[PDB]
Amino acid sequence: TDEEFDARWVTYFNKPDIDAWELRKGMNTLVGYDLVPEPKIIDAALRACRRLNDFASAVRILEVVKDKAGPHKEIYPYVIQELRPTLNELGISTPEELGLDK
Amino acid sequence: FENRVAEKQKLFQEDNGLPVHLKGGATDNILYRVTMTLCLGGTLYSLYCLGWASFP
Amino acid sequence: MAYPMQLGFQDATSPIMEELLHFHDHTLMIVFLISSLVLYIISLMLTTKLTHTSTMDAQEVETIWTILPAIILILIALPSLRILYMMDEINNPSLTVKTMGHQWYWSYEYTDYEDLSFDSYMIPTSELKPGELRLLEVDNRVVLPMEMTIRMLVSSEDVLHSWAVPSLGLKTDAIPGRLNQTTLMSSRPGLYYGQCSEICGSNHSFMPIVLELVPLKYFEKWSASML
Amino acid sequence: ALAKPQMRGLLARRLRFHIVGAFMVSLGFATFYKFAVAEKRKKAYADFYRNYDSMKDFEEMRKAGIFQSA
Amino acid sequence: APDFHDKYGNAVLASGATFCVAVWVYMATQIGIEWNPSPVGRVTPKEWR
Amino acid sequence: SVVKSEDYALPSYVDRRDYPLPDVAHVKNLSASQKALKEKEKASWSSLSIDEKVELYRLKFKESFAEMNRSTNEWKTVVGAAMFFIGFTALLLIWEKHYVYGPIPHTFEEEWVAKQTKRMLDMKVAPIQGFSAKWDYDKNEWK
Amino acid sequence: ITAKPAKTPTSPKEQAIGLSVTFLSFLLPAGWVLYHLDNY
Amino acid sequence: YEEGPGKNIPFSVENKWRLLAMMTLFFGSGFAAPFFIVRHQLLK
Amino acid sequence: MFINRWLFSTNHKDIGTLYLLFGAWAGMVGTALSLLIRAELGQPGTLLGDDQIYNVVVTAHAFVMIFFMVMPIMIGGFGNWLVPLMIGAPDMAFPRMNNMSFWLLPPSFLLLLASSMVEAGAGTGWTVYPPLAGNLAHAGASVDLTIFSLHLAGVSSILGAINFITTIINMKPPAMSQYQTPLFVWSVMITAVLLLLSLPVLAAGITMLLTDRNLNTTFFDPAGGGDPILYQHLFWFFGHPEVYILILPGFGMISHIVTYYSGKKEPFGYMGMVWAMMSIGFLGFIVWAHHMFTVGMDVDTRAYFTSATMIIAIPTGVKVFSWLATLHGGNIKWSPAMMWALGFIFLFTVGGLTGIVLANSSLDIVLHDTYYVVAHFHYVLSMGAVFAIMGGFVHWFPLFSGYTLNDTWAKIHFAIMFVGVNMTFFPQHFLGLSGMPRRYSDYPDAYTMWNTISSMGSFISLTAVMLMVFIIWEAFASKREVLTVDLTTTNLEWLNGCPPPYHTFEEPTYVNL
Amino acid sequence: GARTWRFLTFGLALPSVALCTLNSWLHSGHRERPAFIPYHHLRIRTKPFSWGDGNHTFFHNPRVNPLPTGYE
Amino acid sequence: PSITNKRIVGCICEEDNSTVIWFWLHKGEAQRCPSCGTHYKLVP
Ligand code: HEA
Ligand code: HEA
Ligand SMILES: CCCCC/C=C/C/C=C/C/C=C/C/C=C\CCCC(=O)O[C@H](COC(=O)CCCCCCCCCCCCCCCCC)COP(=O)(O)OCCN
Ligand SMILES: CCCCCC/C=C\CCCCCCCCCC(=O)O[C@H](COC(=O)CCCCCCCCCCCCCCC)COP(=O)(O)OC[C@@H](O)CO
Ligand SMILES: CCCCCCCCCCO[C@@H]1O[C@H](CO)[C@@H](O[C@H]2O[C@H](CO)[C@@H](O)[C@H](O)[C@H]2O)[C@H](O)[C@H]1O
Ligand SMILES: CCCCCCCCCCO[C@@H]1O[C@H](CO)[C@@H](O[C@H]2O[C@H](CO)[C@@H](O)[C@H](O)[C@H]2O)[C@H](O)[C@H]1O
Ligand SMILES: CCCCCCCCCCO[C@@H]1O[C@H](CO)[C@@H](O[C@H]2O[C@H](CO)[C@@H](O)[C@H](O)[C@H]2O)[C@H](O)[C@H]1O
Ligand SMILES: C[C@H](CCC(=O)O)[C@H]1CC[C@H]2[C@@H]3[C@H](O)C[C@@H]4C[C@H](O)CC[C@]4(C)[C@H]3C[C@H](O)[C@]12C
Ligand SMILES: C[C@H](CCC(=O)O)[C@H]1CC[C@H]2[C@@H]3[C@H](O)C[C@@H]4C[C@H](O)CC[C@]4(C)[C@H]3C[C@H](O)[C@]12C
Ligand code: CUA
Ligand SMILES: [Cu+2]
Ligand SMILES: [Mg+2]
Ligand code: NA
Ligand SMILES: [Zn+2]
Repeated sequence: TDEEFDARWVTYFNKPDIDAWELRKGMNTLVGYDLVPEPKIIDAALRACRRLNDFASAVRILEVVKDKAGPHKEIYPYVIQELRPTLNELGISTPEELGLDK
Repeated sequence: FENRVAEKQKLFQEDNGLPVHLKGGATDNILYRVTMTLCLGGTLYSLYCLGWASFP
Repeated sequence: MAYPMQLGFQDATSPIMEELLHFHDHTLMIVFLISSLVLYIISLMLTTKLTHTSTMDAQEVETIWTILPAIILILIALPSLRILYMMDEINNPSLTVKTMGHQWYWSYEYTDYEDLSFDSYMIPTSELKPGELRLLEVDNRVVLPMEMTIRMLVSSEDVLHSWAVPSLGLKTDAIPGRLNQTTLMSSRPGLYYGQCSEICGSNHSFMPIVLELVPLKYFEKWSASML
Repeated sequence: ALAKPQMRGLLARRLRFHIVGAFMVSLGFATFYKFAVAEKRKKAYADFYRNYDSMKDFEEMRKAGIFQSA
Repeated sequence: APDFHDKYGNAVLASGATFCVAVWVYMATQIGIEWNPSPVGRVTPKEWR
Repeated sequence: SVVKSEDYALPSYVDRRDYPLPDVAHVKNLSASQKALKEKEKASWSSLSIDEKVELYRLKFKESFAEMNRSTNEWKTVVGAAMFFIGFTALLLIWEKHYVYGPIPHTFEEEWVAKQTKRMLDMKVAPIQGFSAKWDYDKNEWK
Repeated sequence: ITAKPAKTPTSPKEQAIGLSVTFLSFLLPAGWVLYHLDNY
Repeated sequence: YEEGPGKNIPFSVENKWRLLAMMTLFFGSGFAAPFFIVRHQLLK
Repeated sequence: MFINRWLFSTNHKDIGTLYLLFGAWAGMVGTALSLLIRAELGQPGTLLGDDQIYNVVVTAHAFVMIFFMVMPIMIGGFGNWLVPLMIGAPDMAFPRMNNMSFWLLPPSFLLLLASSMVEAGAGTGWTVYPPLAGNLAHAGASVDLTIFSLHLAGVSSILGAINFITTIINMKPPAMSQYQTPLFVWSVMITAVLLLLSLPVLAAGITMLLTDRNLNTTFFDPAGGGDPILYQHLFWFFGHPEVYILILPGFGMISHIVTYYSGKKEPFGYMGMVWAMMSIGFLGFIVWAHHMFTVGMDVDTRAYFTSATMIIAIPTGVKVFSWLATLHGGNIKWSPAMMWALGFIFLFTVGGLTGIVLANSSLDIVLHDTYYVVAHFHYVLSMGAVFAIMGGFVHWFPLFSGYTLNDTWAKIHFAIMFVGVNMTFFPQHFLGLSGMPRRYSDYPDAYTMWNTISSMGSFISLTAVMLMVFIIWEAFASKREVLTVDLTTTNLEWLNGCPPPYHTFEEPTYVNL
Repeated sequence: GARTWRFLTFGLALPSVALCTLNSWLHSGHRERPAFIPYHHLRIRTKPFSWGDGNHTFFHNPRVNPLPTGYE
Repeated sequence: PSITNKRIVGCICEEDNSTVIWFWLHKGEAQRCPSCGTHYKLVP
């Protein structure tokens, strides 16, 4: 089920001592699925980036959410909306805020 | 007859850089030259024969 | 004969050729539909930025991919084989004619009653009469009775040839030492053309076939006059 | 605030919609081709032969001078 | 930095199209090629016998 | 970041939208200020400037998604050049017609075709659909 | 795929020469034969 | 034996103009051959 | 050093290189022959001479395209380069016998060009049917030189088939089952089995023709109790498998190219693709008499050959749909190789479908020995086998050479070739339905428009062939050296670099169970 | 291996059976029974059968198996 | 095992996978199959 898939992915990224290899393996595997990851999965991946002192991977994760939405332009702005509390707490700038959408 | 395979093993494993078709000694070079001369000469003769047969 | 810019079959002169036209229409619809569906699916696969690159399960979809084509082949085979067996059916011909292929002309033999035989050669381009067709006219046409079942027997006295008349649905190989049989029945009078249909040397392009389909009484008087 | 859009199975949903669309068009083409090609041909041959007079056709060809035998 | 396509693409597309049409129209209509179109709607039949 | 032929067996960098986190950083060697920037990244990201964030992105990655996915004018060059070469082909066909082909047979003369057309109508060539079917025998004209 | 820049770049002029020479190597000998068919 | 780009081939790519000549002769001879065979058959 | 390396090779890569050079030269010969055909037919009348010179050209065109261009490139070239690399093998099982498979082809080609130079050539068709091919209607050396050409090409491919089957069965990593080998490797093993079984039957038949011509045998001569139709059975017993031999390695390359440029780790339905290729290979042995529907065989025989032939559409359909399912969800890279492969899927499907039309004996009465057959086989050969060769060539050129092509030029090349082959062959359907025979130097006036258009198409294809030579020159002229190749985790042939060292897998791969 | 033999079972053997089943079910229609002729080499009776009336074969089909005296 | 400082590994991640995952294993810290994460260590 959807909730069980999402829960497995939250748990994957929430592992306190997740390493760089595991972060990459996770995101590179997740983007193979026919879905845009739920905000709760992205939140857990962005907090993994924080534990791994990797600002750049956090920005790249936001880019790949936009990319997985394809022509469905409503999905990315929705996900960013849901992540705003996490982005503010962690000081993650969006690709748009960094000019990396040009 | 007596088993002289060990003496042929020593000859063919000698560290002399020769390819296997020449590693038996000077006789291999001779038979190689006879073979390749007949092949190349024969091929040139086959081309002459085509030239001849190509006209009435 | 064919006409300029022709796309399809020559108009049917015999019932079996009529049957082949309707069978081709049915098959061509299927060819059009499958070609179209493949091109459309290619264009569908290639027009989205959405992705799914993880392993995909094959077995459910492979049922559709094999059953639907199997059904389509059966829907071709059924009418295909009905026509195959219809051409083979026993018919009782009224007349037997032989043709012998030669380099590079046809001879015809009508030997049911009298010894009638003649050679049939292409009219050279420089000897065509005004209105006559380049590479298709012969000096001596194969005169035959219209609306009658005719047995044609085909052989060769040299290399392979093949005796073809597209508008009657006919093509029978001309093999030395072999007597091949076909049946011919024209629904109409007229002139029906074909061309040698097995590579047979220097003048393979230049040994055509002309049938002249006329009432029985005309065929009888022509036959008598050709002895 | 923006509504939660559908985020899952968007490729599968596009595929399903368009294969169904292709099936429907396939049935539209088959009906069209039945009417513009297959049936047109059955009716052309049936109309030609319904009152066809082969002897009158022959007489026309004969009078035009086309035959060796007549 | 603009690449070859940015700089020359418009001219290659416009020139290529113009050239292709011009030379095929000339080849098709001006040098005596016999296309042998259908006589239907085109030729007035004439007595042959 | 200079990539060397002799490096083919080592993990390499890629910009692919389906492989967002590649196996190595775009930039491996750090200057003094780039070392201080990676130390600052261990503290709150709120304390990084926009420029410092862009600099951290560009050490990790070569192109952004927007850059790697951009459209190009290449289609103009491809279609234009194809039409040029197809145009060139017509020059070969003009040359062939002028210097290789002799006259076509006399059966294509206008008067021959007019007579042959009547003879085809007199023999009722393709009278059901193909040819004579398009002739009006009552009015003596094409339908 | 990624690749190095050309070790020996082929300029547009150099490409026009290569393309010209390539085409002529196909077209001149065949053209000579076909032009002379009548004589054959 | 020499290894690497331009060395695993029986022809030299050291000079692009010598290569153009060699390629011209190679593909050109293949394309020409049938025209010269037809000429040969026509001249008997 | 040069002689030891290029005349005395025992190296799978160098031998693959020799095959690709040989095949490229052969393709220029076959192209010239195709243009002479279309020059003769491009206006009504006679350009060259009568049907003899014309059919010498047609016959040579077919032999060169099949035996000297497609088979050497697909099997000798791509097979030798890629098969060992894709299974982590250090070379072929019989690296010295491999070199003799290659060196038999120049002599084979020399005998074919000798056939065309002596007497009046072999104007027989590539089928070489008696009695036209016999010692009365083709007196003199031409047909014997053609038979001997076929014998040497036959031996080349039989020894090559023994080499590929042995290598693919015996030289994989010990943990790798046959169901862990890439589809291209399967496509070559199955092709090799077809060659092993079919070519000896051709050898027997053309040997009988040789003895009828020179030793007063009468296998095919009714005066001695022989039968011309026996030759046809023996030829086509080989000839139908031969067309599956021509396309199978193309199927394998298409699977790799579609997978690669879809950004996938694997083709859709691997075991289905293996099943489909084995099914096509098997069914390809039990259908040959669909080449003989007009010779006078019994109705039930015609019914069997119709049905058995149509069955091939089922496994072939699984492959077409599996290629589409591989594209599905891909990160599509619009490389020149992908364009060739997408053209392949569509145009191969169209030619396969006109083959299903021909499989119907009743309809084949009217289509046999017409341009409808010519249209069918050029869709599957000149737009199928050739598109797979061009896709494979542009995809793997950087592996083989260590240099990149100009992708813009390669896309131009694709566009020109696509227009030319369709303009050439699409109108031949109309010529076939309307009754234009095969092996004609000239046609009734009604067929002029479609013959004119077809010939114009052939000239566009010539322009594409000339541009291809320029494009290869430009790559070697510019020397852009390969750096990184994506997806090496599922494309082992790239993992030793570009080009790979002379010796690869001296230390074999580690694969555990 | 078992994998190979399963592949042959489902990929070749059962497809063959399915095609022969289709072939057979297309020619399953009842054929026209032939005129009865009381041939002395057929319908042999040297001893009555040990069942029924002694004159019917074990899998006697009235439609296609005539008795010595003809069709029932 | 290796006689050099790198060797190609093929990983059949799950029994009967048709897809083999190929990568260079280098002398030093254990590396992971990029598909299944299985650890491999070179012992030169
Ligand atoms: C690569 C070469 C190649 C290939 C692969 C084929 C494949 C096929 N060929 Fe062809 N053929 C030739 C090359 C080839 N052919 C040559 C050279 C000749 C002439 C020989 C000579 O006389 O010189 C010829 C001649 C030839 C004839 C003899 C015609 C005659 O001379 O009168 C026939 C008869 O059945 C035939 C049929 C087929 C069929 C049914 C296939 C099948 O394998 C096609 C199967 C593919 C598909 C059907 C398309 C994909 C399938 C789907 C999308 C699924 C759905 C489809 C359906 C439901 C129908 N071909
Ligand atoms: C592979 C097989 C193949 C290929 C590709 C072709 C390609 C072409 N063929 Fe032909 N052809 C046949 C096999 C082939 N043919 C056969 C078997 C016959 C029957 C013979 C008989 O009746 O006995 C035939 C017959 C035939 C006829 C009928 C003749 C007649 O009945 O009188 C015609 C008519 O136009 C024709 C034309 C062409 C044309 C214009 C091309 C063009 O499309 C060709 C264009 C050029 C290419 C496609 C390039 C080829 C080169 C390469 C791919 C080299 C690549 C280099 C590298 C990879 C480095 N061919
Ligand atoms: C469906 C698949 C096959 C089924 C097999 C058989 C089923 C029933 C019988 C079982 C035993 C079979 C063994 C062979 C013996 C003889 C006859 C069997 C073949 C059979 O069943 O034949 C039937 C006749 O059976 C008859 O007479 C009567 C048969 C019954 C009496 C048989 C008595 C003879 C026993 C001999 C035993 C000898 C053992 C040898 C031992 C050797 C040791 C050294 C045929 O039917 P029918 O109406 O004539 O024609 C059909 C017309 N519609
Ligand atoms: C009209 C006249 C036309 C006739 C044309 C004749 C053509 C060519 C002339 C042939 C010259 C033959 C010379 C000897 C060839 C020996 C090949 C051989 O014996 O090949 C072996 C492999 O084939 C094997 O075993 C098993 C296979 C052995 C095959 C032996 C040679 C057969 C040649 C004729 C075959 C025709 C097929 C007949 C059926 C139609 C060895 O492989 P290598 O790679 O060498 O070594 C590998 C090393 O590990 C060995 O230590
Ligand atoms: C390593 C190098 C390879 C060796 C190449 C050898 C080439 C030299 C061979 C000699 O040439 C011969 O010439 C004879 C002419 O005297 C021919 O006789 C034959 O042809 C004669 C010509 O009249 C006829 O009398 C007879 O058929 C017959 O004697 C014969 O065909 C041919 O062999
Ligand atoms: C009759 C047969 C004729 C064949 C005609 C061939 C047409 C030639 C196409 C070349 O044009 C380019 O094609 C690229 C791909 O090759 C496009 O990539 C762009 O669009 C793609 C989106 O589909 C993306 O994958 C790329 O990232 C992106 O840069 C690019 O913009 C476009 O100008
Ligand atoms: C199917 C492949 C071929 C397609 C068509 C090829 C296109 C032709 C390319 C040019 O070929 C040349 O044409 C010249 C004429 O334009 C010929 O010169 C001939 O004509 C000239 C002008 O009349 C004279 O000056 C020359 O002496 C005389 O050889 C010349 O020999 C020939 O090489
Ligand atoms: C004496 C000799 C010993 C061989 C040896 O051990 O070296 C023997 C062993 C077997 C003998 C051979 C076999 O007995 C078979 C053959 C028998 C004939 O009577 C003589 C030749 C013949 C071919 C023998 C020749 C020779 O005498 C051989 C070879
Ligand atoms: C059993 C075998 C291998 C499975 C495996 O071990 O992985 C598989 C591979 C391809 C399969 C076949 C193909 O998918 C084509 C057919 C698909 C139909 O849905 C069933 C029969 C059908 C003929 C399949 C039977 C069987 O499932 C096959 C033959
Ligand atoms: Cu007689 Cu062809
Ligand atoms: Cu076949
Ligand atoms: Mg035939
Ligand atoms: Na001509
Ligand atoms: Zn793994």
